[PDB]
Amino acid sequence: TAAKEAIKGTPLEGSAIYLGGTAAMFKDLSDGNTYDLMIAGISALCLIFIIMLITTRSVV
Amino acid sequence: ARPFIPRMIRTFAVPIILGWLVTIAVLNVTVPQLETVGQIQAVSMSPDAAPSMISMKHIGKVFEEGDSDSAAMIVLEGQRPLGDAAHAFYDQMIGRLQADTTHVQSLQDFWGDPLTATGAQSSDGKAAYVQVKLAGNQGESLANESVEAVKTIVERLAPPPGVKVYVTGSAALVADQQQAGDRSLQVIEAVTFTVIIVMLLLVYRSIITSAIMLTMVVLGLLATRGGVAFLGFHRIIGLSTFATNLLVVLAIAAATDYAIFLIGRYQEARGLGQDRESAYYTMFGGTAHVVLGSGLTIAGATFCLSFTRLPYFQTLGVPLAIGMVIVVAAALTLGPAIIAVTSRFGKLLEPKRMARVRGWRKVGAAIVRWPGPILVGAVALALVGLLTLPGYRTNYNDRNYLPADLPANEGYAAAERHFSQARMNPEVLMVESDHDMRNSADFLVINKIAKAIFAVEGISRVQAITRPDGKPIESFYLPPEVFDNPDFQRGLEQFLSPDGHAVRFIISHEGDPMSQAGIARIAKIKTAAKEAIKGTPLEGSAIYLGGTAAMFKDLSDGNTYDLMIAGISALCLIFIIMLITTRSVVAAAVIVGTVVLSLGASFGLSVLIWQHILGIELHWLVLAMAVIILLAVGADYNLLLVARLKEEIHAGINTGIIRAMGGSGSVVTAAGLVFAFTMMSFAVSELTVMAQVGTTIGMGLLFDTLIVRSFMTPSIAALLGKWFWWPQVVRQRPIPQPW
Amino acid sequence: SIGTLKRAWIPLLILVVVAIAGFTVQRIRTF
Amino acid sequence: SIGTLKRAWIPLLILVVVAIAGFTVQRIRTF
Repeated sequence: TAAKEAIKGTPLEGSAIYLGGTAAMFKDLSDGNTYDLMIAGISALCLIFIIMLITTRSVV
Repeated sequence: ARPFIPRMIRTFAVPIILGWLVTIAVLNVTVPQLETVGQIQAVSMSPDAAPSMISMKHIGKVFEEGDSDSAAMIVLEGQRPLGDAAHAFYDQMIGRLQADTTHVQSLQDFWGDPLTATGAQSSDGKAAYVQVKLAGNQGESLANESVEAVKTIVERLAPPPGVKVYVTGSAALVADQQQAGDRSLQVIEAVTFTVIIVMLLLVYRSIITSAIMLTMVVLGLLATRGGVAFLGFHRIIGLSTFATNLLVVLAIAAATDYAIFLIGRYQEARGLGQDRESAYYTMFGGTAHVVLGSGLTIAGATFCLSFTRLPYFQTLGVPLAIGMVIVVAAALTLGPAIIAVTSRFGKLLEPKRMARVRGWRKVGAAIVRWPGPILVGAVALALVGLLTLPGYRTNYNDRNYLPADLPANEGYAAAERHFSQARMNPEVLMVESDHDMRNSADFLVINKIAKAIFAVEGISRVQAITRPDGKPIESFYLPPEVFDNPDFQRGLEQFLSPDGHAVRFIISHEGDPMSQAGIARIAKIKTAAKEAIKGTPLEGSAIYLGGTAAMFKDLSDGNTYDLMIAGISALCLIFIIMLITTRSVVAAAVIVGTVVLSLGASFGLSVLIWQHILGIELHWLVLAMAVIILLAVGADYNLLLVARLKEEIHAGINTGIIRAMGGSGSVVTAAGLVFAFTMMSFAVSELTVMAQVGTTIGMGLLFDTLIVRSFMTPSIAALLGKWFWWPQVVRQRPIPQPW
Repeated sequence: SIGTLKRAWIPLLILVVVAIAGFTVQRIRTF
Repeated sequence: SIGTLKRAWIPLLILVVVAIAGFTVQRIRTF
């Protein structure tokens, strides 16, 4: 954000900003981690609900 | 014996019918229509005490540019970079625009001066714009005819080849929105009339009873429309287009509820097995006080809506209250009279194939025996509705809720092809100090203010006297001999005050300036200016901010305070009318809690459907109209259901639940489905706002009628048992009588 | 007396509700 | 009808649950 507001007004407005390193990698992994934990939790809980529904024939 | 009011209405039925018809004819002949009296007697939509309106009036007063906030822009674009033909067209056009006085008062000529020409031209040179400040506040008629006059002045002449012209701005947006709302009421009305007629043929399964019920609704609607038009035309009360729209939709709602209530009670009474006269007298004695109390508590809530601080809601309460009084009077006198005269004319209103009653008694038998698990299921569906409610956003930009064929929209598209910003909706910041501002050090302070405003995250351009193009990214100095060149003097009259006691900056945002972020930016702008003036001899000035986003932030703050005020007033009136009706405080508390929970769950479900699945945000008028209409109708059906429940409790509480359900739930759900699908068929509209409002009301009331009022209130009643009627001492069941 | 408190409990309760409602609405009106 | 719905409520409920689950997972994978 600091780079993006630094290039404003000057004739490099609209350039491409690329950032890399260990910290950027770990931020991408953490964001992906929370979304993918949500996905895995949904799939696992749905499958447990399915197998308990076939086994017992009851929804409660 | 026999009560006096129904006997009086019954005996004198046809004089009442003829008198009502004559009154409706007089009010709809000698008085013009509601749209015309709304147009000629419109009001402003912003408060006079709002800081944005005060700032805009003060900016207009200091620079001597009128007393209006409305503005528009003229945009010229070409497939080639613009040349001297464009200059000649621009000079001639601003000459003929300055010729007009009674419609346009101000014109910010920027492209004429070569100093600010670079600030009034595109990067590639294939676009230019000029701002014109018109007459009349926004929401008034005068701004609309000013827009029409300026656009026909522009269109009257032929542009040079390769160069095209358009009108843009917020005034053009509201004028084209009024035009679009005028011309988009034919085919959606066709599908609405056919879905109403198929819904009534489904509910009543007859062509005669539907005809009488439509006669009831249309006569009540005409009477209400004529009465409100009479009271507004002779300047007794005030009116608005918003007021007439909400008035007509709530009038149709209340009229069809009362008509379905009276007809359903009469048909149930005749289906019990009694003759046609005592059936009329028992339906009167059953639902007349119900209609009276429901109509008066809706009228009281809508009157208490007038104690607020927003012009969208101040100007609405008295018209709704008066219109609801005419609706109650019509449904109480014209309704039973025409029911009586069509009853004794011959065989017209007949019960046939009564199968809803037995099914709803089966549902009542199901809810009595197992209140616990059914209550858990209904609360589970409610919690399904409620969990998406905390995540909810809004948008204030009205361009993306309109069809793309409007001339304002194609002007916006032409502006967006060459401009990377939202240059069509600027903001004006004035700083007013108590000394003359033609000085070099004060100019340094002005440059400091411009630089400080420029550094706010989201602000793309600031135009000042120091840097007219919009790039305050250099160190600035100015020798004092510049005060002799007449072109710099023209710039000084353009930017500074004529008396030299005020300075203005023109601010252009990034992306969408009417989004939530665009609302939040302006407080940071004012704060940045305030810490920019600290420590200078200019410290202690008056900072005014005007524009579209300032107006919308003011409206959103007023919206949330007004929502709290109207909610407290409405819930207190609901508690009061339940307290009179039941003589029970716990039943009133149960009903109020059920109403507020049902409203929250329904609005959450609507947010889930629109914002998450379809992918477009909701408006804020949709929330306002939804809560008003659903509050009114929910109070009505809840009062009728609770009154029918109270009516028979002496033969047990559980038997009371099943008998009240089989006697009232069918009528309540018939009215619910009819009005819900009538509002639901507005979804085919090319106007996005009214489609959103219609389908939000439709799905919310479907959730209200199918789950909350059918499976949650009787479950709580049967679960609490005889503690539903505290303080009154009532038995769970009567004394066990012998066989 | 207790007769004047238990025979007019509905009007007194309504009066308390309207009083606190008007107080709160007048308090929010000045915001 | 009533018979074909109450006879096979189990495969219908597994179908509805996996339908909503697939919709949600396909929504989250876009992120």
